[PDB]
Amino acid sequence: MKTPLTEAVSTADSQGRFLSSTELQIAFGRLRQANAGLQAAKALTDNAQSLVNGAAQAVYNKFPYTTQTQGNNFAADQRGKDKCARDIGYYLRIVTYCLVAGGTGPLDEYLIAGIDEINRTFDLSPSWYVEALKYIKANHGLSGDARDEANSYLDYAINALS
Amino acid sequence: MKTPLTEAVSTADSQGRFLSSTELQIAFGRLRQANAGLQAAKALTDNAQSLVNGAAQAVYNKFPYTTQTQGNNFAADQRGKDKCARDIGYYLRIVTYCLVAGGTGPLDEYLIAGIDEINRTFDLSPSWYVEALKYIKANHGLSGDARDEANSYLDYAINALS
Amino acid sequence: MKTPLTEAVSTADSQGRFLSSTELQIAFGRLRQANAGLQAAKALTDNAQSLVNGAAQAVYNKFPYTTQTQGNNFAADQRGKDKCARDIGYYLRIVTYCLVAGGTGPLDEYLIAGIDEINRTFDLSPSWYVEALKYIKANHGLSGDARDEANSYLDYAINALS
Amino acid sequence: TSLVSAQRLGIVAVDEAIPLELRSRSTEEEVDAVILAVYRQVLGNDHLMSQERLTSAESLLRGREISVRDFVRAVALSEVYRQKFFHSNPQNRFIELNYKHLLGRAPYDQSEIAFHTDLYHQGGYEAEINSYIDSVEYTENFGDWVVPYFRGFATQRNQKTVGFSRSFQVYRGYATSDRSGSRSRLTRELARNTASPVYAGSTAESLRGTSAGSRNQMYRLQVIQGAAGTRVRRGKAEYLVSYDNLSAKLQQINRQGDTVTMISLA
Amino acid sequence: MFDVFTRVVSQADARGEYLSGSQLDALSATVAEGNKRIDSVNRITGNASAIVSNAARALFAEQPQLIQPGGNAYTSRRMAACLRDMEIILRYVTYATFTGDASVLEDRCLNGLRETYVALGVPGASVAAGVQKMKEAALDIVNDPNGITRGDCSAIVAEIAGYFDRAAAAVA
Amino acid sequence: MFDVFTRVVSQADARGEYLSGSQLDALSATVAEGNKRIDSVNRITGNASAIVSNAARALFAEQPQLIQPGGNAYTSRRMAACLRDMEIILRYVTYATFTGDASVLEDRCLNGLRETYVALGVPGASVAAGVQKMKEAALDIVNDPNGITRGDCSAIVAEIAGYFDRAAAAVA
Amino acid sequence: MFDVFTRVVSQADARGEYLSGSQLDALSATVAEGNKRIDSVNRITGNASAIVSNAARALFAEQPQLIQPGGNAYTSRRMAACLRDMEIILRYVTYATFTGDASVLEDRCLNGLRETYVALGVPGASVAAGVQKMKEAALDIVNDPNGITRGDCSAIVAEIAGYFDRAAAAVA
Amino acid sequence: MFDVFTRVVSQADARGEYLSGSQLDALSATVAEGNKRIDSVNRITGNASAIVSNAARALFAEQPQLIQPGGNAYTSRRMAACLRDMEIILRYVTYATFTGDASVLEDRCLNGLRETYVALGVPGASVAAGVQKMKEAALDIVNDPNGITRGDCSAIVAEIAGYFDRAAAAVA
Amino acid sequence: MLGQSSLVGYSNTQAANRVFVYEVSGLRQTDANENSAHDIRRSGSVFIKVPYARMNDEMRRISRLGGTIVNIRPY
Ligand SMILES: *[C@@H](C)[C@H]1/C(=C/c2[nH]c(/C=C3N=C(/C=C4\NC(=O)C(CC)=C4C)C(C)=C\3CCC(=O)O)c(CCC(=O)O)c2C)NC(=O)[C@@H]1C
Ligand SMILES: *[C@@H](C)[C@H]1/C(=C/c2[nH]c(/C=C3N=C(/C=C4\NC(=O)C(CC)=C4C)C(C)=C\3CCC(=O)O)c(CCC(=O)O)c2C)NC(=O)[C@@H]1C
Ligand SMILES: *[C@@H](C)[C@H]1/C(=C/c2[nH]c(/C=C3N=C(/C=C4\NC(=O)C(CC)=C4C)C(C)=C\3CCC(=O)O)c(CCC(=O)O)c2C)NC(=O)[C@@H]1C
Ligand SMILES: *[C@H](C)[C@H]1/C(=C/c2[nH]c(/C=C3N=C(/C=C4\NC(=O)C(CC)=C4C)C(C)=C\3CCC(=O)O)c(CCC(=O)O)c2C)NC(=O)[C@@H]1C
Ligand SMILES: *[C@H](C)[C@H]1/C(=C/c2[nH]c(/C=C3N=C(/C=C4\NC(=O)C(CC)=C4C)C(C)=C\3CCC(=O)O)c(CCC(=O)O)c2C)NC(=O)[C@@H]1C
Ligand SMILES: *[C@H](C)[C@H]1/C(=C/c2[nH]c(/C=C3N=C(/C=C4\NC(=O)C(CC)=C4C)C(C)=C\3CCC(=O)O)c(CCC(=O)O)c2C)NC(=O)[C@@H]1C
Ligand SMILES: *[C@H](C)[C@H]1/C(=C/c2[nH]c(/C=C3N=C(/C=C4\NC(=O)C(CC)=C4C)C(C)=C\3CCC(=O)O)c(CCC(=O)O)c2C)NC(=O)[C@@H]1C
Ligand SMILES: *[C@H](C)[C@H]1/C(=C/c2[nH]c(/C=C3N=C(/C=C4\NC(=O)C(CC)=C4C)C(C)=C\3CCC(=O)O)c(CCC(=O)O)c2C)NC(=O)[C@@H]1C
Ligand SMILES: *[C@H](C)[C@H]1/C(=C/c2[nH]c(/C=C3N=C(/C=C4\NC(=O)C(CC)=C4C)C(C)=C\3CCC(=O)O)c(CCC(=O)O)c2C)NC(=O)[C@@H]1C
Ligand SMILES: *[C@H](C)[C@H]1/C(=C/c2[nH]c(/C=C3N=C(/C=C4\NC(=O)C(CC)=C4C)C(C)=C\3CCC(=O)O)c(CCC(=O)O)c2C)NC(=O)[C@@H]1C
Ligand SMILES: *[C@H](C)[C@H]1/C(=C/c2[nH]c(/C=C3N=C(/C=C4\NC(=O)C(CC)=C4C)C(C)=C\3CCC(=O)O)c(CCC(=O)O)c2C)NC(=O)[C@@H]1C
Repeated sequence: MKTPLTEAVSTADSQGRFLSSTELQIAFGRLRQANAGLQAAKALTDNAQSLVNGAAQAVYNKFPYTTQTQGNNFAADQRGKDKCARDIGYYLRIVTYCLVAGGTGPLDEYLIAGIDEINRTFDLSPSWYVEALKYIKANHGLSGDARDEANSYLDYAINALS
Repeated sequence: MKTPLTEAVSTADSQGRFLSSTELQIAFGRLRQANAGLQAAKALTDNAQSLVNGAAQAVYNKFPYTTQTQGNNFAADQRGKDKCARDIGYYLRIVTYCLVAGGTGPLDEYLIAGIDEINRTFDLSPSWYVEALKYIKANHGLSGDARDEANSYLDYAINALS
Repeated sequence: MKTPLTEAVSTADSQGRFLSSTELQIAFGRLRQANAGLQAAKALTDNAQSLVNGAAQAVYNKFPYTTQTQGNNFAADQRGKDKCARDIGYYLRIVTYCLVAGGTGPLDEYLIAGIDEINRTFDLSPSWYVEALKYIKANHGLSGDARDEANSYLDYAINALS
Repeated sequence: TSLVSAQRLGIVAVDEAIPLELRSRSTEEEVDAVILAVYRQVLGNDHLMSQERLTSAESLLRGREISVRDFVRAVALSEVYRQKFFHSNPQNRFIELNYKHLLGRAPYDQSEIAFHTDLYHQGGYEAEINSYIDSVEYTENFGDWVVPYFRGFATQRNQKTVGFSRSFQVYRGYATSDRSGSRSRLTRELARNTASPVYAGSTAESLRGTSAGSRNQMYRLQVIQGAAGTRVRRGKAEYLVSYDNLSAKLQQINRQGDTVTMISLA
Repeated sequence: MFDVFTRVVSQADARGEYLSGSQLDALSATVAEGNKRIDSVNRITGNASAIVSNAARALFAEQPQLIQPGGNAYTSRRMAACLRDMEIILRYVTYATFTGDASVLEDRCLNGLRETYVALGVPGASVAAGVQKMKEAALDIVNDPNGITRGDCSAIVAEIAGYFDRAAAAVA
Repeated sequence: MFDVFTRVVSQADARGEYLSGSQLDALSATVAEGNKRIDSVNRITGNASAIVSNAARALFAEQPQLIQPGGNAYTSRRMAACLRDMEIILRYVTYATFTGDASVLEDRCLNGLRETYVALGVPGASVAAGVQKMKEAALDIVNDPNGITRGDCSAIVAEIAGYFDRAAAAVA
Repeated sequence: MFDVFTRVVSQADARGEYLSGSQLDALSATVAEGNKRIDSVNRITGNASAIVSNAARALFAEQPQLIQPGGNAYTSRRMAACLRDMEIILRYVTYATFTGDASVLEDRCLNGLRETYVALGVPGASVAAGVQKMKEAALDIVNDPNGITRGDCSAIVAEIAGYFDRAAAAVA
Repeated sequence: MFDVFTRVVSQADARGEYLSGSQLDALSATVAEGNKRIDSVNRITGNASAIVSNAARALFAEQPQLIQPGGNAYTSRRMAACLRDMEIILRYVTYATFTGDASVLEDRCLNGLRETYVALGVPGASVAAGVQKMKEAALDIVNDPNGITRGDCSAIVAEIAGYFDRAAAAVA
Repeated sequence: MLGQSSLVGYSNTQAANRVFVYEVSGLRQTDANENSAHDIRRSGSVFIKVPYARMNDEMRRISRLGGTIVNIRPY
């Protein structure tokens, strides 16, 4: 997990040292960020269903072929649309987890690790998920710290996919 | 030196990763602590001579045999007192360096690493320097975050010594 | 556990070879040294109590502050004096063990390894034990190969503490 | 070992493994194979995700900037190695994982546990890890260019016999890995300078006939017993019981206060 | 390891659920408690050597057979290992206090400690007595009122006491 | 590991006897069968990705509990590890087909696999179901008469099915 | 490694003097610009893939000889190495921006790069041009006034430009 | 390991007392037979190859199923390994003779050898018979009166026989 | 000439953040490396990049193996 508290304790334990002022400053930055991250998580949670449906519709709009051509990897039928909505919901939910934890650790452990094999084996285009993340970033309606942190997680996922 | 920024960069470089929100939070904590650290360093260096003289006198009073019995490792003569005052000034200066840097890195680099075999080699007891650092803790007159950070570095030196 | 016989076998086994004439000469040297070592150990054992009390008194004389300063690490009370006498007795007994064994192995296993941590965490000065060992050197009354081997062990302990 | 013991112990692939040496002027596929072998053996045969790969370290290996030993050190010091072997493991389990990954053997003595524990406490994870890679054992066995490989199943010079037996406690098979926090199986064996019977591959199974129960499954219960009944004749005991009497054996072992060290299917 | 946040995150992911309102409010309450947590970590860290040395001295005072020849804390190397074990337990207690979760303490320090001790003959009950001595020494240090902003640290003190109890219970 | 020749060689060496006439004729019969064995290996290799992907899709459709949150194929890392297990099992089945002997499966692919799955909590019955799906797909691919010389490949298909069943029974 | 604080700490320790008032005021001014520095680091990190890919595509648009067969960027492995190197240079530039000091970029990425690239047959001029394109993309992205608090970021942009210059001059 | 002196030393240190007069005179007695101990070590070493080879020949003559095809001493690899195990046991017996203590033989060689042989399928009883043959030869060699100073070596012969007995008991 | 990023480790200290190039010659079969599983491939000038914190170990290794340190260059 890539979160400030776990990172600080991991660095100290690897050095076998007690927690010094460096780790205390790490905790202070975590405390300064945590409330904004938490209400961003709640804002994303309360608006989660509409955000996921809108992101799915944006992906379908930018890549219309995903809704017409047959194939297990596309969303032409309701099964594919449900899979697509579930994937975007996964992205949004682990993004909220990142906001709660204060780092990219949820994205790394739950979604990022091995995602290339996933998109290659089931021939899913990562550009679809990039478009979904861009919609979420453009429509989460956050401000200040909360917006910056949520956008950092969304762009982290975007950069991982590209 | 061990600092929040350099440790954040070093652990991000270990994974070949860009700086995510965790490292930004570490930098935010460093920013919160930095002004207090700089003001503490300024306050410590303003009466650094008085602090060093008082610490040396405190060691002499706590350990009178150091100013009386002959020996290379004792301060009976003027040479020993000059060496002792130079050692205390070293401790205080590196503590101010730690306050500026934001971590115990200057202490580890310049003072802590190898101090035990210096003290054993030159037959200098760590308890003398513990008394000096306790005087510096008791007489710097700092308050708030300045005080807490400076005391954390001084206590770090004491714990390494004892 | 460095003794001539164990080291000879350790070297031969690390090279996976049978004991050759080199190891036979190692055993011959051990045989030449062993009787003198045994009389040295017996002479130290019979005179152990006077040596320990005299060494403790010499340490108290050279460092008088140990007998009036209050503290757990000093001998201003009977508890501290008992601890001091016990430590000097440990030194003398392990030196006799080294004389019996023919090497510094007892000192390395039982006393030397970890003594720095002990002297630091319980703020014991290694100079006290150096003076006790110096008294034991000056008052064991050994001659010839007994003296030389016992002095080698006592100087080994002294060099370990300095 | 030879085939006849190798199939029984399930160590045929280890015996036929050939050491991999990065020679000078190696091609791209050779560097690829060396990197794959290092990831397989140093990370204890985990499915390594592409996001966990050391891209810069393997670039330096590719451009011949560093040696195989240096790349092994970089993987061992990496946060991936720390995450899956150090941060969620006890120290004794961690150092036996280090012995398996870096030297290809099981710990020989409890003093080797005392070493790398004091070494950790003084100099951190990096010094503790560098102890293995800079050791004489690593140098004489692997040098700067041979990928480390498991050596516990073969007779080594300056080796204790117990290592071979203890090897089967750290190598659980070819299709195994060191992925799952776990406690060392060698703690009591190392502390008391003992050996445990090898139950590896097909060695653990025992004859059943009509004595096994309804589902024809026997279980071996290795326990440590003392007098709490009848006369105990050995401190170590082995009980072969069917599945249907397994609970009964556990409870009667429990009410006599005997400690179960291992339970396996036989 | 987990911290106070990642524990809730992992449970929620294992359910496929977003953090509820109540969970977010619980984490926000933990965040508002953060400064006192940092103060307690700093105070135990700043007195770590004194805590370990005084507790060890008291333990050897009331259990003389530990330092008696043949005892488990006899010989320099054993005594140094004993002081190291005390310091290790204190360090992982501070780590658990910092993270707000006991996973680092459980995984690195307590997992397999009891069996190691039993295997080696280190008296786990005596280790528990030493841990309890460090417990009250550190709880007096954390609860010391002068030179700090005044306030109620009872919850943090209870959490630190719980970590020290989990360690004590684990070694025995 | 053994191939079809070294298996009888090792048996004969344990007996300390030469290969009899019947064993040499059986080996000659295996050699005359060799071309279709190479076709079966080639056909499985050329369609390995499709076999793995389709079998995984069928397994996760039949057992949606695997891919729902908290399931053992949930999260990208666990899902990718599952896909790798499928590919690895298929690859070792091709190895067994190529060598004509199953020892490569026991020596490497199934050596401690059930222990690994139990330790990690991977459902072995689900792995066996996925292996059965790969078996049916690969047998269909091997038996395809288009674009190949016509002939009877029933013995090699039975042998490949045996390798697949043995892999499934190792984890079931 | 050095950051903006530890650099002046190292000069002062070498001279054996306390930091003067001017040095502390300069560090305070650095602290006052910390929010802008974090914003610049975040913006480059959030657009790293886009910066590297757009710069690489532009670098192959002009100078076509890199991607023609026989060129240094030809074959998939060498193209992947080129892309990797551009991303690595950008990552260390972000590290230098974060620390406020160029030590990380010089010691870990730049020093010895011109010799490695010469001994590999990598064109230093072309990779320097790619670094310039990454510079221009990153500086445009940092100097984007939309969605951020308005202010003067000229100093941090100049520092970033200096880091990009360092990597372009050191690689050519 | 331990030698004859360090064993008494470790026991005395655990008891925390100086070696008594009786123990010191016992060690004086031990160094009085030091020359014969060196002679016995040298005599076994000088004929180690003959001891191992003759004992192996006698063992394979009395137990033909070992060298029979399929036997555990059959094939040159297994045979070489068997001869190596005999030489290793003889070498560690000489080590124990040299040190005057069995710690090297037990700790390094004998511990785990029964389990190792059981796991390998090496017949422990057969190894014990071979070790007994090496014992008989080596005791003849140590007791050879030609070319040596006259004396009573009954104690060292009994000690060497005890080490050989430990080896034979350990393997079976 | 690269490597510094991975050779220096994670001490973070300025003292460990130095690597040096050792030129070694004359690595032959000695009694010290009789049981070496691997074989020596070159006895001419080989270049080994050593971080500061391991300079004590490597030269000892070199000195143990009969290698002649002819030059050491700052990286
Ligand atoms: C040049 C870099 C551009 C610019 C920057 C700018 N930013 C601020 C102020 C803030 N920016 C942040 C940043 C973050 N908050 C978060 O939670 C995250 C993720 C961890 C980040 C990156 C913060 C905390 C502040 C302060 C509060 C605020 O929102 O204002 C300023 C204002 C002055 C200052 O330095 O504080 C400026 C100037 N402005 C531009 O016009 C450039 C394009
Ligand atoms: C069951 C497996 C199917 C089947 C197979 C089959 N194949 C042949 C004949 C040949 N196949 C090959 C193979 C290859 N040639 C190559 O160059 C490559 C790539 C390296 C391959 C895989 C060869 C050499 C032959 C012989 C030439 C020929 O085409 O006849 C047979 C015929 C009998 C034989 O043993 O040769 C058969 C039976 N036939 C089916 O009907 C199954 C669907
Ligand atoms: C029983 C073991 C047999 C036996 C032994 C025996 N040896 C001696 C005397 C000595 N043997 C040696 C040994 C060596 N000298 C060397 O230089 C070498 C090579 C390195 C060796 C092995 C020595 C030095 C002595 C002492 C001098 C001497 O030559 O006598 C004795 C005599 C008593 C004693 O302990 O010294 C004995 C009894 N003798 C037998 O009858 C057994 C067959
Ligand atoms: C939606 C943007 C597009 C789309 C989606 C689609 N996805 C799949 C299949 C899978 N999606 C995943 C992804 C994840 N699983 C996880 O556990 C996580 C991490 C928490 C992620 C991101 C996986 C693993 C699969 C395959 C297994 C499964 O079926 O769940 C499909 C079906 C593919 C198939 O062959 O069955 C589809 C349709 N399709 C579109 O057209 C959209 C543009
Ligand atoms: C004063 C508290 C007591 C005292 C002092 C004393 N110190 C020395 C000599 C040395 N002091 C150091 C320490 C350092 N040098 C460094 O570079 C740093 C880190 C930046 C430190 C802390 C060293 C290395 C020495 C030895 C070499 C030198 O002399 O410079 C002496 C002289 C002892 C001798 O044998 O010459 C003395 C007297 N002694 C007292 O009695 C005071 C109570
Ligand atoms: C609880 C066990 C005790 C206690 C604590 C307490 N602290 C605060 C507030 C603060 N404490 C800090 C801490 C630090 N500042 C630094 O620079 C460092 C070193 C790097 C540390 C450890 C800070 C930043 C604050 C906030 C500002 C302030 O001082 O007020 C409080 C107040 C409530 C709050 O959570 O902020 C309390 C209660 N008080 C006691 O009485 C206990 C003994
Ligand atoms: C006497 C020269 C001076 C002195 C002594 C003193 N020592 C202690 C405490 C300890 N001494 C040891 C040393 C050893 N323990 C061993 O097992 C061995 C190896 C076999 C040695 C050398 C240890 C470990 C301690 C601490 C634990 C214990 O109390 O036994 C003290 C008391 C310190 C305390 O805090 O209790 C004292 C007083 N004091 C003087 O003033 C003399 C000059
Ligand atoms: C997929 C059908 C099912 C599934 C699989 C799954 N497996 C693992 C982990 C491992 N798989 C292996 C297997 C092998 N590794 C090899 O080298 C060999 C060849 C000889 C084999 C057969 C191993 C050793 C592991 C250990 C961990 C590792 O990363 O390598 C996992 C991961 C579990 C986890 O991450 O905790 C999974 C998910 N899971 C299902 O639900 C499917 C039924
Ligand atoms: C892209 C803009 C240009 C280009 C690049 C290119 N580079 C290489 C090879 C290497 N690059 C490096 C550099 C690094 N590796 C690291 O880990 C780091 C950080 C410490 C750096 C700076 C190295 C070491 C190599 C060699 C190893 C490897 O090849 O991966 C290549 C490949 C050269 C070859 O294959 O022979 C290429 C293509 N090429 C261009 O044409 C662009 C101008
Ligand atoms: C002191 C209060 C008591 C005591 C302690 C003691 N412990 C050991 C040995 C070990 N302790 C540990 C535990 C850890 N090591 C680690 O690195 C970690 C953190 C990750 C832990 C929790 C281990 C693993 C050992 C064994 C290895 C070693 O020897 O260091 C000893 C030594 C036992 C021996 O030498 O045989 C001792 C003395 N002993 C007492 O009597 C006190 C009650
Ligand atoms: C010969 C009298 C009998 C016999 C022997 C035999 N042993 C093995 C294999 C091994 N022997 C050992 C033993 C040791 N290795 C060491 O390093 C030490 C000293 C510390 C000892 C005592 C080990 C560990 C093995 C296994 C590893 C290896 O073979 O290198 C074999 C080979 C078994 C096989 O199947 O390969 C044999 C044949 N066999 C007999 O039948 C004789 C009665």
